Amino acid sequence: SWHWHNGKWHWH
Amino acid sequence: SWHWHNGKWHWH
Ligand SMILES: [Cu+2]
Ligand SMILES: [Cu+2]
Ligand code: NA
Ligand code: NA
Ligand code: NA
Ligand code: NA
Repeated sequence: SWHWHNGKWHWH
Repeated sequence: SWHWHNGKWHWH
């Protein structure tokens, strides 16, 4: 099924 | 550095 992925701040 | 990941619709 569909899965919403929230936006997020990703530390590189 | 910081990296903004947009939210998205992910098809499983
Ligand atoms: Cu997903
Ligand atoms: Cu990232
Ligand atoms: Na979802
Ligand atoms: Na995921
Ligand atoms: Na960015
Ligand atoms: Na990524």
